[PDB]
Amino acid sequence: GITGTWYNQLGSTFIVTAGADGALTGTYESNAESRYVLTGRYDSAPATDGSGTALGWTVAWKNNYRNAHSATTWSGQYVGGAEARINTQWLLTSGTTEANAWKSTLVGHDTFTKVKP
Amino acid sequence: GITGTWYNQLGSTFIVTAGADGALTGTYESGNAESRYVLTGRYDSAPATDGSGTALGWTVAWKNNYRNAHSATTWSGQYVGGAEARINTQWLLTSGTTEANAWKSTLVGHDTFTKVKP
Amino acid sequence: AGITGTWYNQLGSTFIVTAGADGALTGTYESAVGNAESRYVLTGRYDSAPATDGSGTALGWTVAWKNNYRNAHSATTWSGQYVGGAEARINTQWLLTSGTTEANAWKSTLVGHDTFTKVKP
Amino acid sequence: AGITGTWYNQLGSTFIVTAGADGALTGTYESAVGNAESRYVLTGRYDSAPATDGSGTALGWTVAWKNNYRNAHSATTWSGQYVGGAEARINTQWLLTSGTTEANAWKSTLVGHDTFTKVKP
Ligand SMILES: COC(=O)c1cc(C(=O)OC)cc(-c2cc3c(=O)[nH]ccc3o2)c1
Ligand SMILES: COC(=O)c1cc(C(=O)OC)cc(-c2cc3c(=O)[nH]ccc3o2)c1
Ligand SMILES: COC(=O)c1cc(C(=O)OC)cc(-c2cc3c(=O)[nH]ccc3o2)c1
Repeated sequence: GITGTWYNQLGSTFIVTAGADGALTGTYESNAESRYVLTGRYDSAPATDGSGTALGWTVAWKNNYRNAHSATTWSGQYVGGAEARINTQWLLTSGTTEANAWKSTLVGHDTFTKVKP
Repeated sequence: GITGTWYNQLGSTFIVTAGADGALTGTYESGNAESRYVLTGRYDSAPATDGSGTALGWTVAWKNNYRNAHSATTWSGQYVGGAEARINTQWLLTSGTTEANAWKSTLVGHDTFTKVKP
Repeated sequence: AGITGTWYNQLGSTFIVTAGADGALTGTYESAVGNAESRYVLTGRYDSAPATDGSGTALGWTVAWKNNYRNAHSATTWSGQYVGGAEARINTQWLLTSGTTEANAWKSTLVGHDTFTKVKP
Repeated sequence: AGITGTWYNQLGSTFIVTAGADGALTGTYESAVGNAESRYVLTGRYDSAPATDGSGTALGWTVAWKNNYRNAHSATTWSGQYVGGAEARINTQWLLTSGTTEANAWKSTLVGHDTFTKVKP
């Protein structure tokens, strides 16, 4: 149920393949200048008791056109059904000097759906 | 650089390779083979040249051939090179839960990695 | 209109707060989840002179999960901002830390996000 | 309780607190220099009847970054636990939320961690 195209609440798109070995691979777009590689992992044998499927992935914000010197990790769970969702919290760390490291990391949350909001 | 064997402050072992394409690959051990897990992630392969660190992140899903915790951790942070290289991170650990239990699904913390055991 | 009032989060918890002229938040919190029963004391702070450029009003508060009925040996802090409008809202992210031994400290802190409205969802 | 007194974090900040019998935390948060323009009110809560099994004491507090001299339109909450002894510590994680427009709310909140000791670093 994970493989395919997902859309967050703020206009980003997330195209992922969930491989048989637990791999997540794909592209994240916040135009080619805005598309970035993503990789991660998911539980390939989740429980069948109503619990979600744990997963996570990373995007480093560098491509052939731009580089923000930063990276976001999303940690969350996939929930299947008629209104399937991937519910996540995220951390976005920028490369900083030591003096600025205290303010290097933003935190937030993203909800992804199989239909554009 | 990033490629190498790292240890967090609690003794976990992080064996990583940073590839030319921005890929992180390797294994994470939270001393036995039953405790070794696949990791994948990404890093900035062209960092700034002003003294700033190198941003990165990776994920471990806590399933291997021997155990399955139905959970996954992501680490987000930066590599700081120099005399004692370090990777400073903050992490999120999400378990698969029912909807009624989702409010308590995610733990948060911080790990610092060096090339020497604690 | 303003922060003072009774708010409900997406799970039905009840947040009764007064925003004082000196920047103080005081009131009570009743949790719809966890090892909790009845009302708990909260205190916190808010920006009593927010920017005039359309930005929200920053704030934060703490509940220690001890009252006359129960003690969970834990505390939650909510950090967020109030956003005025036709449907006023307080958007927060929270940290819930339990008292633990050192060996268990790595798993002492849960994290999440709560959104509050003056209308109970 | 062991919490009342002056604490110092890893980056020079100084945390001056009174732990009341009812679970109240009150005091002042300032820089290493301690000039008036760096001092802010703090309020929070702690578990006034912690467990007796060697666990820490859960607590939290908030500072809104407004005083009589400046206003950054933001607030920080620290969530953590106090651990007593000859090397007493308060180990925390924190969230710093700035007031923003809706378009910028995704980048409103920083996260980090502070460790406080009874002696200057
Ligand atoms: C223009 O470069 C980008 O596309 C870009 C750049 C940065 C950055 O830190 O640069 C200052 C951050 C993001 C970003 C997206 C995103 C998301 O969708 N959910 C979670 C966080 C998040 O962060 C995207
Ligand atoms: C036997 O299962 C494990 O080895 C295992 C299981 C879980 C789990 O949450 O299972 C529900 C979590 C970890 C783990 C390690 C680790 C770390 O080193 N830094 C950051 C967090 C973290 O989480 C390891
Ligand atoms: C004179 O103003 C200050 O000294 C000052 C101002 C701000 C501010 O305006 O934030 C927008 C923030 C801090 C501060 C300290 C601190 C800390 O110790 N741990 C966690 C974060 C943190 O933030 C100090």
